[PDB]
Amino acid sequence: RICLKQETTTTCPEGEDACYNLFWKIEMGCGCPKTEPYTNLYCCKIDSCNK
Amino acid sequence: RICLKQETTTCPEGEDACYNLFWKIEMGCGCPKTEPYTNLYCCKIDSCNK
Ligand SMILES: [Cl-]
Ligand SMILES: [Cl-]
Ligand SMILES: [Cl-]
Ligand SMILES: [Cl-]
Ligand SMILES: [Cl-]
Ligand SMILES: [Zn+2]
Repeated sequence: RICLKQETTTTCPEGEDACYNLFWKIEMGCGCPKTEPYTNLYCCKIDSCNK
Repeated sequence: RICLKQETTTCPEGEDACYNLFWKIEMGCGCPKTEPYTNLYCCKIDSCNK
């Protein structure tokens, strides 16, 4: 999996299948944060899906 | 919080988010942490999960 990044494209580590876009603050990257506070959260499992 | 529903509703006390999950189309209260998905959208406004 590859994901857009802002905290560029980055390749996630093996096993991290999702990408995410979090708004509270703007973050983009690998994974899908489960514990992190957000206002809008978007996770998707396609390459570069998290704009 | 009030959220659109598909599986239209006021969430229980303390559930602050709404969600729209695609793998399957589900809408409702909360933000599922363990449930499989292809696209997941969670948001913390009334009726934000279309
Ligand atoms: Cl993951
Ligand atoms: Cl992860
Ligand atoms: Cl995860
Ligand atoms: Cl409310
Ligand atoms: Cl409200
Ligand atoms: Zn309200």
